[PDB]
Amino acid sequence: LQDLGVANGEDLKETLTNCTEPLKAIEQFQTENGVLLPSLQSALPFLDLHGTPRLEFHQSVFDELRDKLLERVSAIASEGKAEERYKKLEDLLEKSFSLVKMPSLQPVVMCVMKHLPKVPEKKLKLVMADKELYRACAVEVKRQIWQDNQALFGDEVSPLLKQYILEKESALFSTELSVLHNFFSPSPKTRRQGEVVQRLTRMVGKNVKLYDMVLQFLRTLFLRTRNVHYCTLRAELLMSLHDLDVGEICTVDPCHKFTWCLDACIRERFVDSKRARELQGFLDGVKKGQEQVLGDLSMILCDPFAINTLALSTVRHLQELVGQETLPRDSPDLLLLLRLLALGQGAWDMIDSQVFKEPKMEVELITRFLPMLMSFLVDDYTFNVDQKLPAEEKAPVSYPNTLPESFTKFLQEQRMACEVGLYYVLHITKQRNKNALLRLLPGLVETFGDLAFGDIFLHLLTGNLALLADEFALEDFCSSLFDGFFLTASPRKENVHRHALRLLIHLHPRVAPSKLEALQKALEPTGQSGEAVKELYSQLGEKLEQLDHR
Amino acid sequence: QGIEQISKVYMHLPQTDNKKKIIITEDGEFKALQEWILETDGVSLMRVLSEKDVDPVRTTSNDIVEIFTVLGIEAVRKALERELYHVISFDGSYVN
Amino acid sequence: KDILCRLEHTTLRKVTANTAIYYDPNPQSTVVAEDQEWVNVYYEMPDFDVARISPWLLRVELDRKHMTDRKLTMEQIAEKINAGFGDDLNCIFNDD
Amino acid sequence: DREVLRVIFPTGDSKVVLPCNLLRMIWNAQKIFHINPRLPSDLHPIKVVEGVKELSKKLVIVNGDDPLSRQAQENATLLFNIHLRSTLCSRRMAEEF
Amino acid sequence: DDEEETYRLWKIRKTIMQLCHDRGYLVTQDELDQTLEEFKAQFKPSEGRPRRTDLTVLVAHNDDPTDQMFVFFPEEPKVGIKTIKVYCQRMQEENITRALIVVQQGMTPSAKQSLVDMAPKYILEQFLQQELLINITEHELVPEHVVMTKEEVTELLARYKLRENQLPRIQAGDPVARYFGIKRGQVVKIIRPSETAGRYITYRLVQ
Repeated sequence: LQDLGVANGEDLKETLTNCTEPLKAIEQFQTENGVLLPSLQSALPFLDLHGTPRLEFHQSVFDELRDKLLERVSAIASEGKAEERYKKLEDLLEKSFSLVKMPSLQPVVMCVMKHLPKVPEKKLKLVMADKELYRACAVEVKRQIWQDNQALFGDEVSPLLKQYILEKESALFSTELSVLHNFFSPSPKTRRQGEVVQRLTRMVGKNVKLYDMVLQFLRTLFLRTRNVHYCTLRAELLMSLHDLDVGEICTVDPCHKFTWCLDACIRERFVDSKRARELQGFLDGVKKGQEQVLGDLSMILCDPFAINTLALSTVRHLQELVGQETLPRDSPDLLLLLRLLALGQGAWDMIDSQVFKEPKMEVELITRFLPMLMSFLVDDYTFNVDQKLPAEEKAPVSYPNTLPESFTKFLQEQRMACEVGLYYVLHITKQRNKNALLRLLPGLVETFGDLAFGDIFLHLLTGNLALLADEFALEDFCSSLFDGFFLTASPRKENVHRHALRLLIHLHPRVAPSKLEALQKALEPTGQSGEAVKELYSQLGEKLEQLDHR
Repeated sequence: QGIEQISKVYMHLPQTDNKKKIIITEDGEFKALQEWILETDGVSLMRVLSEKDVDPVRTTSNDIVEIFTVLGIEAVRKALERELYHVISFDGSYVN
Repeated sequence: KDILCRLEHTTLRKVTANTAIYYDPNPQSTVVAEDQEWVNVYYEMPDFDVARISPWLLRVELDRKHMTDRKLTMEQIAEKINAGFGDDLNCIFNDD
Repeated sequence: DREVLRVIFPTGDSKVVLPCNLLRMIWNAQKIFHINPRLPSDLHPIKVVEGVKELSKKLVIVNGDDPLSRQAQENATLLFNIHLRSTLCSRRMAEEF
Repeated sequence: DDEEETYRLWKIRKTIMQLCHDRGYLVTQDELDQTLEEFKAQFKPSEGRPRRTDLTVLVAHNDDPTDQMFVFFPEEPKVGIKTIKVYCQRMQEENITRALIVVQQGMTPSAKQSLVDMAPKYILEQFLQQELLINITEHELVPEHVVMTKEEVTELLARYKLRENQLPRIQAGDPVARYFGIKRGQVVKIIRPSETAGRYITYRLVQ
């Protein structure tokens, strides 16, 4: 009250303390702190006679008049000539910030700061410093501190990004297998509905500096973690800015159109000719001098759902080349798919060091890998047809389960060949071509960069493995993937051991008794994984006791 | 222009409430709106139903075999019932 | 009424007043003096007449009344005829 | 029930053929027992509700207890049950009858 | 013409999504409420993009996800044998067993034999483009048709002490029968309003 020349409670007690006439002093204080209209000084005794104190009609008019004051704050933001209206709001700010400490004039001032593009930053500094103001402050106040200094932005995006990785890790490690659904079913717009990235969009609003801030912080963590989660969150933040139709980012960002195209690509999980032509022309707009966004552009492509999209697209192109009677050299869209996937996988390397070039594809990879895959499918369908014909021959034509060693060499040395082979295995697992499944599974003992042990592919292979549930009773079907493949890199990374343990946790009732017993004692925590394997092994032991009752 | 097997089309507002567009207003009361209808000679029900800006629900025919071919057996059941109810009740007589 | 015209079957004979098969061997010329003006308007640019067009001519008159009533214009009849017969018939029409 | 009638009778024709003339039976009940409509009645509304419920239980067109027979019973006597509940509602029973 | 063609294809799209919804196949609400301009934005087609291959769509069953359905759009006027073979090879590739194909204005009689003869291993149904321009099920005359599972048919025949041949019949070539894709032996429960009982439920055998 003293900030604008009015008394407080301590001054009241001074006015009472050491006074020969305290009652008249109290009446004088009441007169000095009343509502100053001439009709009230007579009506106050009269309304007091009713059993209604003066404070009660004060409370009613208090609610009414602050409602109108907030209404007029919004009005002067939207009403009056510009210099006069901003002068009025800034003057009212100077009047009102003395009572932001009081419980009345906080949100009024927060609206006033919401409607001014810039402020003297002392009050923004107090807003961040005080937790109550840090909560109740309007969105654009927080934007102004972030736009003036990055400290609070980092301080608040760090827990939100920690929570995003918590969600990613928890969802990727979850132990449900079904023909009904998997965890990759939601589209990127389905995943944007979570409040993390939407609130990040609110924190950024329509500001480009905060966009650069989130870009750099995701860049830093993507450079330290080697994990596609921050890439996905940039894509989600950009398309959530587009969900609000944020023109400040969408029209200026050269990446916005291309990510919008990729959104439809991921929604259908394929790059069809329309959006393929769109993305290909977008790539062909890359020319020397203005390639600076190639890092961000490929960094968008890293999303797990985008890897799913591109890899299943390549498998589909491989499979449709079979029926077309065409060599893989005559597949422009397939080359586009591989170009985009190679760019995206090389995105992180571009973040460490900007290397602008359209990569060239490996010779044996077009001329020797894909024709072998087409030959595998041709043999599969020849065997199927020979089965379906009436009386082909005794013991009809055995489908080659053989491994031409070039296929395994490309599964283990040529990254893009590795990933497309992984998703080839996944797709035949959906179609349950068992002979093809055990044709292409062996040779995965050696892999480039353990991409065959990544969380994405391992999750999806676990998701497909409930289709052939009874085969886990047979030791070989599980051993080909567990004793042959997982244990080659189970003790190397936590995700592999966790993936195997969740797969056995879900499908414990159907695995054979000694088989699951040996699997637990072999997939016991080996010493390269923390509380995750501890809780999964506790569940493994409890369900192994349950299996001992089976 | 036009669909074959349609030699004439008479346009009119029905003053009888049976063919009027009866709706239930927000108060819950029945209101019979006066709206234009077209009655033709010659029937091609699939084509006219496929037309644009045509009510595909209330549009019907007096030819029961057209109804059976285009809609089905329950539809032609209902249509036949309405048609012979109409030809009976035209003269004012009533039957159960 | 627009929808009524859209679905009621209209053939060419409904909108034609009469026709006449002239000869007119030189397509630049016309036997009818009134024809020659707008025929020359369509003949400063050659339209499939650089080679010898057939030296017969089929000239039809379309009733203004029925054309206005059915909301028909000059060009779309020619489009329909060309669709029906391809480019087997070269069709020209007077400006409205 | 009103919504069910609305979808069944989109034309709003209230005339319909049904077995028992409820209004005439109510009139006969009035004039057999010498009902004085000028005085308050001694009939509980709850008794009216339970009476119409147990009556509708007693009116059987298809008998049985499996879901199919019960659904057919409901559908066969749907319209008459609607008419009975509307006519013998406790409101009109306590006001006009 | 381009405008009427895009309107026609949007209307047909609305129709076969409503059809797939009625057959128990999972379709989201937005495609069921896909506006015409939404069809314009998602894909004018005058050889711009009437790629009828692109309008083809896959759908999955609500309770049987491995049970799925393709719908195809052949861009030739009368469907030939070889494009049918292309569709069955696609079906083999994706393991689908049900796939109804629309046709522009007709279907070759050779294809009429080539769809029925291979029917028992792969289910295919031919729809004229004119038929799917409207959804007949929304008409005022058709009552509500629902297919019965064999458990329900056994319960029905046990209730009334009936045999299947004693029920009234419905031809497999009926428009609503083809709409629901019901083979011979199925039973359809028809729910219709009645002016004497309010509601009436009858049962028709597909023969």
